[PDB]
Amino acid sequence: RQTGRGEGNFIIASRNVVNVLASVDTGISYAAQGLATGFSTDTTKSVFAGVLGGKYRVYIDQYAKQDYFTVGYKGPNEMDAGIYYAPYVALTPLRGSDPKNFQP
Amino acid sequence: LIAFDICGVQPMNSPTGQVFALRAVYGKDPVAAGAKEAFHPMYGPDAMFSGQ
Amino acid sequence: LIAFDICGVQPMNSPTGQVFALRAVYGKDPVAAGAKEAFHPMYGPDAMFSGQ
Amino acid sequence: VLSLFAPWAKMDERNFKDQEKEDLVSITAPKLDDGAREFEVSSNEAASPYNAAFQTIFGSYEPGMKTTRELIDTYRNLMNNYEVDNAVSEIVSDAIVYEDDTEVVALNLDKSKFSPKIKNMMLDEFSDVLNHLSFQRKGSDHFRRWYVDSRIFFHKIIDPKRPKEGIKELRRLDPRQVQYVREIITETEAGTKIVKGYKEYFIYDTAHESYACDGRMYEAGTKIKIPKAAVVYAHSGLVDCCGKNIIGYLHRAVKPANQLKLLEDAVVIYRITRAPDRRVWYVDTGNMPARKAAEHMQHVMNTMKNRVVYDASTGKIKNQQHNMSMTEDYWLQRRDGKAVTEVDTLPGADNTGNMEDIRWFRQALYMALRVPLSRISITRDELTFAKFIRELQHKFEEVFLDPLKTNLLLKGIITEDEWNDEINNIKIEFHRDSYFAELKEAEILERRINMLTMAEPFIGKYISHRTAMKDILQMTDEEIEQEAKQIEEESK
Amino acid sequence: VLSLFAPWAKMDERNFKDQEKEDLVSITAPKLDDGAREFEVSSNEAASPYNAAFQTIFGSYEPGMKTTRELIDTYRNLMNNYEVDNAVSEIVSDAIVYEDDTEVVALNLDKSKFSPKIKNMMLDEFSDVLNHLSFQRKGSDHFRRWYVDSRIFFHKIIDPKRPKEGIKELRRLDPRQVQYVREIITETEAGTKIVKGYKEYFIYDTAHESYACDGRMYEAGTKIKIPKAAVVYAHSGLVDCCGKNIIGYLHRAVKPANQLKLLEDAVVIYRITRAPDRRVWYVDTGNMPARKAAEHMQHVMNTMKNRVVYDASTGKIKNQQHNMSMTEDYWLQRRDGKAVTEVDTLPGADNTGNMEDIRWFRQALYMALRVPLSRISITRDELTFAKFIRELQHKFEEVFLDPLKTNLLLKGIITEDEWNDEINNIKIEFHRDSYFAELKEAEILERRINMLTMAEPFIGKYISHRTAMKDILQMTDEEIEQEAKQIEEESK
Repeated sequence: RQTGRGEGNFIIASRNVVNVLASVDTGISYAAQGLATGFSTDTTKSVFAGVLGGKYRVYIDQYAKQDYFTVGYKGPNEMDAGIYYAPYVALTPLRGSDPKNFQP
Repeated sequence: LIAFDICGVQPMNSPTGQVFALRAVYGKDPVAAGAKEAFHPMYGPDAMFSGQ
Repeated sequence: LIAFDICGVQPMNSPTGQVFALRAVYGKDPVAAGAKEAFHPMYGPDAMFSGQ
Repeated sequence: VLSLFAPWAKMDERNFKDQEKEDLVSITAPKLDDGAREFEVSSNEAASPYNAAFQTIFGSYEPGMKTTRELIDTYRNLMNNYEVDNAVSEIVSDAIVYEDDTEVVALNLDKSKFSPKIKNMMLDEFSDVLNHLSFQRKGSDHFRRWYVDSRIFFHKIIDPKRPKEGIKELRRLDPRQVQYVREIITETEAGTKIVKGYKEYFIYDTAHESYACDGRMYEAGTKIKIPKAAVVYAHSGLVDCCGKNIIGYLHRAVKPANQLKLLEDAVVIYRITRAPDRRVWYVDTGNMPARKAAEHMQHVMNTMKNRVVYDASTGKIKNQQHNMSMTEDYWLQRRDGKAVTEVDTLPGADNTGNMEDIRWFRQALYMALRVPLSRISITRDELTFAKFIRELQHKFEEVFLDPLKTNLLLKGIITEDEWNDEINNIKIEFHRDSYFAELKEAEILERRINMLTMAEPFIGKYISHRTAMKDILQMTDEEIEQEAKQIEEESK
Repeated sequence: VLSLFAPWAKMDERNFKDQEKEDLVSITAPKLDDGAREFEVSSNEAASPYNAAFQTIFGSYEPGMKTTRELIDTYRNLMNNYEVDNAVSEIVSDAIVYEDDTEVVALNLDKSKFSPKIKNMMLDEFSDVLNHLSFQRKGSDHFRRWYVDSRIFFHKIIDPKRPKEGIKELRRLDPRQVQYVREIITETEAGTKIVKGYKEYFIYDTAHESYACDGRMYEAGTKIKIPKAAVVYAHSGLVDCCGKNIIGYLHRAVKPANQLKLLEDAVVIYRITRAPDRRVWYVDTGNMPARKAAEHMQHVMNTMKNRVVYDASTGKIKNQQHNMSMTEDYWLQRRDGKAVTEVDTLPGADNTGNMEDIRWFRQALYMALRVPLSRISITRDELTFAKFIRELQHKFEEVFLDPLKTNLLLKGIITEDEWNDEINNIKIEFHRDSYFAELKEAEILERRINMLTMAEPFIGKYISHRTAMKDILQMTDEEIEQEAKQIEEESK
């Protein structure tokens, strides 16, 4: 409703939220829970935990200060983003030395 | 990292770039207090405007 | 937009159309206060009309 | 992760598992020279089928197709341009030759086969594949597009509830609506060389959001991941200086095609501008504020303007009557003795050419289109061109061999292992124009006959009859004996 | 829509339904190769009758068909220009061939037949198909229109009360008034991948209320929906850089055709202007109010103006005496001791060219018009050209397959299944220029004889007679036996 372009399609959240998502039956069912298997919880390997119901891309915010989640929308285009980053210059190395003492 | 998984980029070829945007606006003068957007996603369309 | 199949359309090849309805009636007089419709779903049949 | 494509997902996963059981490891290489774009994933990410959605999103910020679209759009226009188009036409014409009461490309199973029953089935299947593609009617169009675009893709259809029988006709996928990608499913102690099966799947897209002349109102929205096995495709072994950018055959023409166009238009503009008479009238309108000065100018120009028009529908002069003056006599006046009022005549698009540059460039361009210099007997140039045509055919052909494998495999006619053992060589032969083939053979024979004739005086003295038959007439031993058998019977 | 098309709707609705019955699913892109303009639609459960039509009619009608009109207008304008007219004529002449008392397009039913007499029925219908075009007298014109316009459409007539005997003569539709469309009749999860049946009907446009060179057009202004079965049509497999913007064979030459005539016209105007003499008199009219100042200028003009014009009706100078001046003696009464009143001449129509650049451009155009290089024996260029003509005939051919299957099906001669197995190939052949056809064979024979002649010294020594017949004379074995048997009979 707020953007007029599309519904939320990703979630970035505290690991704890993810632990819950991964341990609950997210499908339409009677009731259920168990050990977390649904999403990766291991920030060692990724950030991307998995896709919730095959609908939302779930990511882990490893620096959540309390415990929260953010849900948002990103369209197929670059204009339909909400947030933009036009890098123009990035990670360009500098190499040389300072000959006065000739250190690198 | 997932820095751009959800971010538009369109990298610039100059510093300090610009973006344009367009709203469909009704009420004769597009620049006016009370001017309204024809396809506003939250506000409903005015059916009297084109009718009664 | 919502499909217009949520309602009838009957697009016309002319303005100003008309619709005719055939209301079965009873009580010996088609036009009278109190005259009744034979198959109006809100009401049961007049169980004693042809009877007592 | 669409279950709709499960039959092929199953094929890709089985292939992948077989790759997992292979020891082609300790490889630094991406394991590919020409093909799918390279990306890397962790093995834990890759383990989930939904990794495809994740990788698709990454790829979306390094679009891939945007570049291919620019290249193809360019190629499409080169094809559209005169003296480009025709080269393509000749190439297409030789690549796929049609004739009355004649065959079309066909599968020739004259090599080792698992079974004659399979052989019969494969030949019929090949025909069904051509029928699916409407090859007999459109084979040359598919080829043309492939040549120009560098590639062609098709979507396979499986029932899929009866996926042995419900094998249906291919849907051509237009390059720019699709990309081929490959992922590294591994990590190690700095520099993984672990078996990388890569899966090598496709992503579907489309977009008419950007400028179009007409006929374009659609957009994929989200992208779709398609199993490798679900797509029939072929592409030329033509790549860019980098990455995995696939290049079309007309890429060579990008420079000179436009240089020629550029020169041609410049010549035309030069010739047209300044062709008709052009002249400027000047009026001495000094010592006035400006708006007033103009009255003097108007008092002249409203009489001097040659208000006459040339009719290009009918070669006539509008407002000319009478037929034509012997002269155009004008009177111009000045308010002083100062030679300021005057009329200038202007150039003059002079016939400077020397129209040689455009010709040099045209010839260079034409050659660049991969055609004989003899075009605007049998020569090296023709033979070279024919080799080229065969090279095109033998890449294009994947368009038939791929669905052949798939359909037979689904039906339960062949196994994959059998496929790999038979091919090797199950070559499909293309029809070639019998006219030219006859000319070539006849010329070869003429030369062989002349050599034989000249050798004759010592055919029973220094060299033998057999010698001449095998060396000059280039006959095999079997050919010689069999030919003799027939001769001996005819002599009776 | 209209009950008028009820028998067609019956045919179209059934075809649609039968196509839907096949689960050609899991297909991303709509299964469309070429032709019709698709309009994506969606539906609730299965279909949204007339809801989709509102959206489709307005959505496609408004932003469209302008291009179509322009292309047709362009093609006609192109056709009307010098040498285009000829190029078209040559194509039409070569494409539609008939001669005194010879063959015409014919349905070659040499393949398996139902019992087998269906061929007689089909051949009789074929004759009527031609009669319904009056092809035997108008075939050249129908073809020309198709070729030039890139497309042609005809309305089919049904009784309709006793439809079996109802097919009548065809009704051609106006160019630029036909929109061929498809609907994507489906929507689902993440974008429809559901069988794409489309219906594939036409929209009949009306009221081309615009203008053309020297005229105006008129029509109704209605939009009529039709299923497909109702119309006989064909179009070239030619599309521009975008979408399904269908173009003609004439499209490729539009550019150069116009720049060529523009260059010729530029030469013409160059030569015309300045042709007569031209010179301006400058007059010093200073120290006077305009009222009087004008007298000096008016006086010189009134008495010394060259009032003589050329008689282009009769080669003479209009009513002049004496017959011709030896010199034109002019003079001026100078107001002061200053060269301020004088004549200043202008350059004439000098023979600047070198009007040769135009030769390159015309050469390029001739070729661009899709004609043999040699037009202003046997050659690769001719063979190529003939193949082109043959393909044009194949594309055009549908005009005789469509009404043929239509009445065979309407009448009860053939079933749909039978049609589908017969074709495959029931190709309608055509006559080829008899002079050149015989010449080609003659040239072939001469070459074959020369080879036999050279081969002769060894036809009983190294090469058998049967072999020579097979390789030198390119004979089949049946052909060889027939020739031997006829010889044996003649020998007795």
